[PDB]
Amino acid sequence: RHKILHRLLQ
Amino acid sequence: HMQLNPESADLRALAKHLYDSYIKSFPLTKAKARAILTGKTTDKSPFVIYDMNSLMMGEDKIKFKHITPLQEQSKEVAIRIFQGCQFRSVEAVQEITEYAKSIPGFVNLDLNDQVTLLKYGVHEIIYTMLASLMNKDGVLISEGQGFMTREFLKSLRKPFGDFMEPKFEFAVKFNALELDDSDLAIFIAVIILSGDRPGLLNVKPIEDIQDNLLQALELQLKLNHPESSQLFAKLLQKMTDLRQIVTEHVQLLQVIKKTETDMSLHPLLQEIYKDLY
Ligand SMILES: O=C(O)CCCc1cc2cc(Cl)ccc2n1S(=O)(=O)c1ccc2ncsc2c1
Repeated sequence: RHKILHRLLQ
Repeated sequence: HMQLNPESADLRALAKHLYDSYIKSFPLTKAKARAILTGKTTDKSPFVIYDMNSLMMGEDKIKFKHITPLQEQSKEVAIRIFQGCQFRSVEAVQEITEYAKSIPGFVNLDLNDQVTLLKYGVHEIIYTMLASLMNKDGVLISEGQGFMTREFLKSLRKPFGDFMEPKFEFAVKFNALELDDSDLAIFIAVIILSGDRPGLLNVKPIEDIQDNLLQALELQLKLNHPESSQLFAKLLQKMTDLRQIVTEHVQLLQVIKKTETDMSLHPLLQEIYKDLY
């Protein structure tokens, strides 16, 4: 998983 | 032969949009960095850290963004340096992520694919852009308020003395290409949109965009480097050297892991490196 990177992108 | 037609005018509009988005995403451009590196600036004139005494005094006189008076700092020079660099890297992931969203078509990509392109591209961009801040003597630090010498970094106890040196090696060769920000803005867009990253799901639209970027770059380099016939191919080859830099840097990181305890990557960095390769 890449939760922070996912958050930054949305 | 090259001609001025609606296609080329689209490629240039694309190049200028990337450039404009690059200037507002990244604080220290290579234009400003090289002015500083030659004194051709007013601004500040960075404080030079060239030995342990100048380091101690630099920490006092340079206003490091990540440092507070006071959290708990490592007390060991090498680790405090690692910590500043880790903080700058996390910052850079955010700068790069923002820039990625400005790349026409990127946001409309599969969100999971957006994640994968950033996971693999961010450190190749980091080292690409780090070269803007390097000459053969050292590297600009702290938004250009400081300058840390190559030999000082090399003199840090193992394995910290080995972190920056491969980046300097890369930067000497890469800066001898004499790209400017206008070139770099397109080159980093090309890197982000590598349709061969492991684990990509919907590769077609990624190659489509990267195709459009590779065209805009070739036009960019033909127009901006009249005295460099083989610049486009030389640059693509540098993407190969960057993957190798990232590989090597990963191998030093795991030395840190099974050796220096107390040390731990910021979780953003941990997601990036986890199952990287
Ligand atoms: O791996 C990570 O992302 C966190 C760790 C990255 C990292 C730790 C580290 C420790 C030392 Cl003694 C030397 C270089 C080091 N690097 S680095 O070469 O990658 C780097 C990155 C951004 C940056 N801005 C100005 S200098 C600079 C240097």
